[PDB]
Amino acid sequence: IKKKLPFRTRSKFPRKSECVQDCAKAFTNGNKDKIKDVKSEFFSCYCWYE
Amino acid sequence: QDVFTTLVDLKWPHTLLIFTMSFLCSWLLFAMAWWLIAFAHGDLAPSEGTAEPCVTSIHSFSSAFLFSIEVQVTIGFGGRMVTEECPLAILILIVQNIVGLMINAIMLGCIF
Amino acid sequence: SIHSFSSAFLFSIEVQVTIGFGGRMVTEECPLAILILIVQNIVGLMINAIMLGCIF
Repeated sequence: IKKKLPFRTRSKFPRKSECVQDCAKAFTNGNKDKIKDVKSEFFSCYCWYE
Repeated sequence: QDVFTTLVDLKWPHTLLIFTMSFLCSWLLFAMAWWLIAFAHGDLAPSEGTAEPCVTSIHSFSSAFLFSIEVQVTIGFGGRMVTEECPLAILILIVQNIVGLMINAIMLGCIF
Repeated sequence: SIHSFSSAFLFSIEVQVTIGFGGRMVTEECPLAILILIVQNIVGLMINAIMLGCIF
């Protein structure tokens, strides 16, 4: 399932690693393993997880 | 050999055609350079995420062409940017900036 | 995102040629970076103008 990252990322176009960790904090209580995909966006990026 | 006198002496549609063709040729040549570097680094193959690209988000020749336009005209959208991974990208960035300033200056002086 | 001298070199290229990719950008933390940004922009416009006029 897909959500937008709630808040502004520390980097303009965050890297896949940056996005997976941001999604982990936002939606999986920091558990990176449950984040199944990421899509970089401007000061934001989209999160895919179960 | 008196090439700049010819370039000034061309009638205005001819001069505009020369300068837009020179800018387009420089953009396409360095687009080919960026695309070749991105292939040779493996950035064109989809990858999970261990390695970092020379230039971010270069997925095809269209990305390389947009990036070459961005660096030469210094717009710099930043979706595709040079990283510190391969020094060949840094060298090509230096060369493209130098020749972009050079041919921009040549065109600028000719039509002045 | 200044991690080495390569990041500083790419950033110096970005600010002087005004490409500005924005992965490495000046923040408001230390004013010395602001002063160096001002100085680099001034001398970049200056030497760009000098070269431009010379080859004109």
